Amino acid sequence: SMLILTRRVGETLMIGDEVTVTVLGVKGNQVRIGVNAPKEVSVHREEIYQRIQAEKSQ
Amino acid sequence: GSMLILTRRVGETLMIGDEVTVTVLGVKGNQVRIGVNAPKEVSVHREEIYQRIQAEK
Repeated sequence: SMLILTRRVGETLMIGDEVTVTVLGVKGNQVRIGVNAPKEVSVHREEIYQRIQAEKSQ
Repeated sequence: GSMLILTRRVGETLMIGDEVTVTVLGVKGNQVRIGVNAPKEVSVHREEIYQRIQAEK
């Protein structure tokens, strides 16, 4: 299920025990986001993530 | 930990690990509507709310 909420610029969301996702700013329909996560946790834009999955399948 | 700064337009998504996704659902002024997909056992908290909970022990 998808958790849907609101975050204003400057506000943060905590995922799990070590990850944070912060809205750093908004420009039209563009959102500048800051993700802080432990070294072991990878963070990728979806377009990159998809290619990674496709290449891990070989 | 490390910091990653990126841009996501409404409708775009980012992945954290292999089980979590964050999607920008909309923008109204300075507020952003966000959709988060995570496994049942992964807590999702608004930082300012979690801090209050922590404070009240």
